[PDB]
Amino acid sequence: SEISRQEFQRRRQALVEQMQPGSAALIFAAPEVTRSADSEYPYRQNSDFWYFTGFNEPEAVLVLIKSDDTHNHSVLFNRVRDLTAEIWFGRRLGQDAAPEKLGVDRALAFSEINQQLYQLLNGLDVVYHAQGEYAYADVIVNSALEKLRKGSRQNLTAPATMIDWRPVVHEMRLFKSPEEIAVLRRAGEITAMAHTRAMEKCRPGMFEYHLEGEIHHEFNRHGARYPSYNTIVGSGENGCILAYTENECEMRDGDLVLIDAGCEYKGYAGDITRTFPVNGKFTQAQREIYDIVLESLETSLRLYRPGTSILEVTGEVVRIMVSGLVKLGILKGDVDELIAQNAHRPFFMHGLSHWLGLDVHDVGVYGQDRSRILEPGMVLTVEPGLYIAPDAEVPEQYRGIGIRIEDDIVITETGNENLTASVVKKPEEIEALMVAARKQ
Amino acid sequence: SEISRQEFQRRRQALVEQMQPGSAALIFAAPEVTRSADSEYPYRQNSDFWYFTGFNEPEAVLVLIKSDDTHNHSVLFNRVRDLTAEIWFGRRLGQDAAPEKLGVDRALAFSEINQQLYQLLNGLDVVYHAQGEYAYADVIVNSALEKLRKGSRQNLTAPATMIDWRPVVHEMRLFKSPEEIAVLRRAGEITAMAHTRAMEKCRPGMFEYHLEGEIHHEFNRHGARYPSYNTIVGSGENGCILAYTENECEMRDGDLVLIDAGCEYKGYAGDITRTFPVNGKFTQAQREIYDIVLESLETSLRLYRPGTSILEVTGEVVRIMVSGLVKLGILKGDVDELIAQNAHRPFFMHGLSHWLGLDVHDVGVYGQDRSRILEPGMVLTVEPGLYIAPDAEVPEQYRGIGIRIEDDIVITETGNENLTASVVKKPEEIEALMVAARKQ
Amino acid sequence: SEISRQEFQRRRQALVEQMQPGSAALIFAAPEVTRSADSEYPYRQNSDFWYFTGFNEPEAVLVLIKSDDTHNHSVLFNRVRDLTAEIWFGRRLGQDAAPEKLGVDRALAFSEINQQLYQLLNGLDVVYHAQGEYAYADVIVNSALEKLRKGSRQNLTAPATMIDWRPVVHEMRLFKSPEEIAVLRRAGEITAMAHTRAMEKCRPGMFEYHLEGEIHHEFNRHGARYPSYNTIVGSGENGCILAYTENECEMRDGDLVLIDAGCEYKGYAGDITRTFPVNGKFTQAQREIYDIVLESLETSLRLYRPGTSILEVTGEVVRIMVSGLVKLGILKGDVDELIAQNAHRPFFMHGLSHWLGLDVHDVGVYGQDRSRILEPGMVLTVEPGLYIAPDAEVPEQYRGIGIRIEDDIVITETGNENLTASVVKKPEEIEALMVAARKQ
Amino acid sequence: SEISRQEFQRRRQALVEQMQPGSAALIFAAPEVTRSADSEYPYRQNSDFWYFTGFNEPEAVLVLIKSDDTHNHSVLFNRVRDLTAEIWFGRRLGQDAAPEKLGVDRALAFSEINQQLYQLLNGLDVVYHAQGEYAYADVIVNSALEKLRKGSRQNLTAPATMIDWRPVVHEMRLFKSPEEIAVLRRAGEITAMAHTRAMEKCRPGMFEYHLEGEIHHEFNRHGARYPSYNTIVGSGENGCILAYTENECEMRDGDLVLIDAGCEYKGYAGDITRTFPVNGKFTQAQREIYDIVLESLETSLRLYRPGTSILEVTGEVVRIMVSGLVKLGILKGDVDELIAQNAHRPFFMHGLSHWLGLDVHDVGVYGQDRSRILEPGMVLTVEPGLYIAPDAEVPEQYRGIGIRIEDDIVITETGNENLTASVVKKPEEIEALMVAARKQ
Ligand SMILES: [Cl-]
Ligand SMILES: [Cl-]
Ligand SMILES: [Cl-]
Ligand SMILES: [Cl-]
Ligand SMILES: [Mn+2]
Ligand SMILES: [Mn+2]
Ligand SMILES: [Mn+2]
Ligand SMILES: [Mn+2]
Ligand SMILES: [Mn+2]
Ligand SMILES: [Mn+2]
Ligand SMILES: [Mn+2]
Ligand SMILES: [Mn+2]
Repeated sequence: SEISRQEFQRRRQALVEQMQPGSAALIFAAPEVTRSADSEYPYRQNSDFWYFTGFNEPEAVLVLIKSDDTHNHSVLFNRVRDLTAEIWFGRRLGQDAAPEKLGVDRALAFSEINQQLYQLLNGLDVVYHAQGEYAYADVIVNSALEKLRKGSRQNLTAPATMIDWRPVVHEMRLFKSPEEIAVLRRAGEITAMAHTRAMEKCRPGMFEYHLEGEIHHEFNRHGARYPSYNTIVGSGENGCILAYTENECEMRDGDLVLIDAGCEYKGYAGDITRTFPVNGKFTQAQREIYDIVLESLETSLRLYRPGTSILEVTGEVVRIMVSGLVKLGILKGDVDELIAQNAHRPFFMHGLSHWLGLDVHDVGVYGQDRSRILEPGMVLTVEPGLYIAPDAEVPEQYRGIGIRIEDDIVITETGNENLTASVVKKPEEIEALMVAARKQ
Repeated sequence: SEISRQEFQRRRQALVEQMQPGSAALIFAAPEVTRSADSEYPYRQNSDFWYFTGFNEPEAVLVLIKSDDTHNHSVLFNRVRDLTAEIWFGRRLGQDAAPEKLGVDRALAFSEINQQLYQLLNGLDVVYHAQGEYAYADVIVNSALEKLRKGSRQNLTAPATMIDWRPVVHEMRLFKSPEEIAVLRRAGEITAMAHTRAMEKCRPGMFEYHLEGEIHHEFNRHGARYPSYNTIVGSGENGCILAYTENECEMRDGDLVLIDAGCEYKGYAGDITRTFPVNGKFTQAQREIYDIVLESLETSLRLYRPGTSILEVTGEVVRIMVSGLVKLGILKGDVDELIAQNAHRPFFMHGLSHWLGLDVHDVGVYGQDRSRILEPGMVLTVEPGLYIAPDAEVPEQYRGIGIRIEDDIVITETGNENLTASVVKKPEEIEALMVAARKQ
Repeated sequence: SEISRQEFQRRRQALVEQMQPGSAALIFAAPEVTRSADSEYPYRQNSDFWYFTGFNEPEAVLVLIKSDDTHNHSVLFNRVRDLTAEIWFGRRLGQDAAPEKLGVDRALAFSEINQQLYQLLNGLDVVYHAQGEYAYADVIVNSALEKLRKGSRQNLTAPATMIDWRPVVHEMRLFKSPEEIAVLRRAGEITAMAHTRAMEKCRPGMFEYHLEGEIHHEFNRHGARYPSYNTIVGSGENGCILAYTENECEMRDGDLVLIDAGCEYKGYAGDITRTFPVNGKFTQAQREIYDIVLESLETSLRLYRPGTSILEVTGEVVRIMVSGLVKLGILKGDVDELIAQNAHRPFFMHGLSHWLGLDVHDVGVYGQDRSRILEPGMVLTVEPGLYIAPDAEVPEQYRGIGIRIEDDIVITETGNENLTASVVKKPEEIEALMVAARKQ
Repeated sequence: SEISRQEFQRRRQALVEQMQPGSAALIFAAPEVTRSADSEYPYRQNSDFWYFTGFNEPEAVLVLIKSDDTHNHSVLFNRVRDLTAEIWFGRRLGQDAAPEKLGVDRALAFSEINQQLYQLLNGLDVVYHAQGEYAYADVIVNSALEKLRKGSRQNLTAPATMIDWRPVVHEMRLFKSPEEIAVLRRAGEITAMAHTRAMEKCRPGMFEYHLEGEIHHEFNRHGARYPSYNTIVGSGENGCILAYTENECEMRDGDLVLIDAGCEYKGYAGDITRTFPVNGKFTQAQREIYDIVLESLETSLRLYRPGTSILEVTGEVVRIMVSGLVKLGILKGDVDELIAQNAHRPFFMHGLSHWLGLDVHDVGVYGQDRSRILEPGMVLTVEPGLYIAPDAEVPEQYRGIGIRIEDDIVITETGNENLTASVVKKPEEIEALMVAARKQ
């Protein structure tokens, strides 16, 4: 499953439909990024630029011109063919092949952008530009507008109105096409296979980073070369650090390990968390905390549907958590009073759900306190957790336990589809999986 | 093998020894780097900052103060302990633990750098600063100097002399300690194991990125979490692109595959290239080109020693290459005349050797045309190659062949030590290795 | 004559009337400007900021908030009262007095602008900002918008639409109120008195800068402390340099002197040019060129009216010039063919007319080739000239003659009013004036 | 009196003498400065650039190259000859004429500075640059150094050492040549004539700005076109504001007026303050305060000599002031105790003396608390004052009196020479001068 040229074209047209007549939208590629000295990190295209192109080169700009209500066209600026640059650093699409390959009307050399961009903006009423997204982009746009403003003797005029297209584009990205959902489904499957593998490989004495290695290898074998975010492998007390990425410790017999990892497949993020015993068997204390987090997730998965909200479902989770923590003596008092005091917050301090897509923390308006009403096509995570610090004033057997369990779902007409349920999460199923692996 | 606190301290002292009395050296950490939106790439410390600290956090500055010829001390600015920031994003060293952990005299919060740095520079004659290394660093230094310049009514004075410490520090980095050589030896071993694995795993129909996956997994299992540069897996015509990193193609029965990959182990780079038949058997044409590249490497390995130079050894390689290409009918004419015309350059267009260390293309002065006389402690690669383009005007059977073979060496009193000879390169040994793997 | 608080308020309201509901307009003061080291040039307020405030301090920002179609209000950010700063550098209006003094609703300290501006923009749809006008202003606005964009967890939202208010404001400035015309009339009178004085004071052997001194003293005595642009006193060959401001030469018996000077009175520019003989008597050659320039001006003054254009009147001037130059043998050929070839351009190389107001080259759209149809309330200059270079291929007696004659006019319902006719320009009147002065 | 080409050359050579062998010094011209929209303030050259060139154009850079201890040469970058630019905006020196005119070895177009500067710095050990002086200059220098740093393959090397030449150059400027003293003497005379004129012209009912007009006209007639700083005309309570420049009030019968004004003559500043009765007669209260300030000045003029300091002489002034204020009942208590409490500070809140030269507040190190020992060739002001605020808790008759009296002196072998004593300051002489003028 992938996103095709025709879908990128549909997206461009959908943006154009929303634009004022006599306008242009400017969408800039990500800059290359230094890792150390003359070496660069592996290139990651800007998500919005990718969304409209599927084009994985830097020094590229998509220009959508809406001349009036019926006439519109697209111009791509991108790197020229250059034999020497290509022998050294890789092939470039160039100008000749770009119109057919990407489905744009015209392509020009990026080297000519300052000589050409102002000519494309001349006489328009509106420019759509994500001001502040990239310094190099702001420089180019500001220079073009200045040339126009100062060019009345050459009969040039600048568009007086600049509109940030990010809100419009992010609202588009918030609602996935069936093709996007298919890509995210595959990302979920790939990510789930990696998590199953980590559970089957984990043994006391392995380092946290060893499970990262297994996970990243599994991503790669299915064609997801890169993770969508830095892998978290937090064993023991490290599980109480939310985005622990050091992954530097030897995993101890008797500790839990929390793994938060996701692949990036055709630009889209998977995002799964599983927590499990390093030695394949939950202790009683570990199981007691685990059960509360799992009940929170299972209830959320029953509830998520069009017409509810992340806020509403969070309320149900908070009650489950406070109730369970009271039962274990971690919290003390009346459940309703404790809920009113947000007494869960020392142990569950983050959100239940974030949007998921071309970014792991995907774009799109949540509403105040994540109250926005859910509709079909939205994709989100469900990630309750409980984190009991090593020095927490709680019964001693719970100290240093960090548990999160996270699935990715899509809202459907009739509820939700769980994209990541192919990796187990019921404690008896986790134990059975690990027992079977440990016998090999 | 690693670099210890005491060695980082020795390095700091060695720099101080070279500094003028009444001076301070300022060494800044790398900024964190965005991958997409709110997600960051895995952190990579600045090599020079790492060299003097072994400290892997951003928002840190090492200040070495040489008050006079006997008195000197060190101050680290680094991120404060903060419970909330740490629960979310990871532990921080903080100020209390830094002096003992890192072996610095004093530690202050990075948040106080603008309030404190000018006080440390006040009245000094010289400041050592790598101007232009980082924008955020230049801002801090320039602000401090401005406060001093403009502060005569407060009895403040700025050092009038600013010296770039990069030349001094890079000359230090050019000559490895025995401990650094031990780390590089391990990096070589790890990298060699990964390359052997790639050869043993490679089959027709696998994707180029599959070998990347095997390699990166092997790095990880030995505790080298990250590669030192983006892995190159160039099969068939892709092998003729020097830093081909797309690694997106299905590897064909009958093609060669060129793999250039290296681990980063305790900050240090391995860097190996091996080229081999995807199907385990060189064709005659492939073997003919391979033999020339291998003879070039083997001769270079015999020759490299104190008192010669990369330029001198390159001359020997150029003769081997021109001679071999003439014999195959790829070049035509008198060998000496062809050498004088640099007739090899269409097929061997890069340098034979680069320095190796905390960066894969390591720091240090090469001399004009890489003529600097070699001395013990220098570490460098040896990477001859021949690249015959698909459209080259040569006998047809050689078109589309890209071959490079690369080892990492250290110059010793008596010649050189090859750090990467534990992965095979003789064609009969490559074939035997692959035959044995293909039978499993 | 001046502009009052109530008029500044009317202007603010007129802008608000043009703004979208749910918007704010941001108008920034000019920065102070270094002359040398710690000394500054005399402060000149930004013309647009002045237009809406009559407030002559730096570090001030006018914010007009249009909450909806009936509700709007104004906030001024300006420097706080500060005893010490004021003892040293002068009084400040401060926050307490500003609402009554300026007629704004609220005033806040400029020091609080970053803490307050984002709160004023929060939830609005549109921000009107002159992007690129001042770096310090862009920094403030961009920072506020960034806080809002990144503040969804604090329920903050940024206006997505940014509109340059310069086109709207400059169209306002293009049409003068009766009060503005009264101020410009006084500027014209003051400027004319200064030019009359220069003619009456000029003698051979005086330096060009001496006439500048007389002019600037005359401006000052009528309460126009500063010129509206750098005074030009170009005698002899210097008159052929359009904006010659060196004014460093001894004025020679037998040369003409061209004086282009104007006062700045209550923010508004006068702009007069007169050219006259240094010794009080035009030579025949000088008179021959002068007559052509004067006929050009006199004809233009008869013609300028609503319904014509600067382009149309320029056409008449070009014919007068080509005809006269042909008669003197400076141009050769058929007048109509010469006009078609723009053969006047070596001798008359600038525009006939520019808008006049708070800037000498005032704001406002001219139309292609200054073709915009004139309407009552527009104020413009009329400044034909002929400049015959020292090395021009023309009859020798004309070489080194530079003549311009310039008046300021306002377009009225019935034609135009000349604001600067109280300084003579007929050659016999110039001679009579100078003869009378030279007898004293 | 002026500074000649040969003196500018001597200065360049004196700097070169102080430079390390294998170095270059870069001295940049001031940028042009916007007044409003497309109009600029009258150009003021950077004082340090002027000091080494006497060249009054922007877009110019002086490069002094010290190849070794015997060989050195100079290169000027400056604007090219351009017929069109010159017809419009004025003549340019250009490259052909610059070597002879300025006495530099070579001249190149400013447009070529980025193509040429790095070539001049290549292989040098040291660059002298005033970092942070001008943004445009920093950009040029940083770009050149970057080209060199990154150009090892082209055999380029950057100087590692950057030295701020400002301390060396400012120490040069601190000690005036006899020719500089002659120029400053003329500036003093011109400034004194202007102050005498202001006293002779002043009448009740004139505006403060009228005296500014008289002063500026007097500067101009002697060939000092511009003031060295913004003229202060502070009548009545305005005299209690130190740098009151509004000069907007009608001068009242019975008030004092304080005038602080100085010309700029050949780059050098005059700086005189005189305070006098608007109506020509000091009141008793006014005279009582005046006498203390005058005694302070007269004593300082007797004392200033080589071997004392501004700090030492200030001590004498403070005693005079405290003693006088006690006698009038403005201060109460023991004089020595009051001195120890710095009880004068509410009434005399600024320094007695600043250096004077190419800047009114001239460059040069003062020492802690202006304790530097004075030597021949130093030029400084002497400017005691007393400022009794309108609301001061003092006998009512002294409220609202602001008095300063300021002369410019040069330290000589035998004491000092007063450059500004040709304008009167004894109260009886001021009265006599004004009485005589008021009778005309
Ligand atoms: Cl390009
Ligand atoms: Cl901090
Ligand atoms: Cl303020
Ligand atoms: Cl130029
Ligand atoms: Mn998540
Ligand atoms: Mn997650
Ligand atoms: Mn290499
Ligand atoms: Mn390599
Ligand atoms: Mn004009
Ligand atoms: Mn004019
Ligand atoms: Mn002074
Ligand atoms: Mn003064």
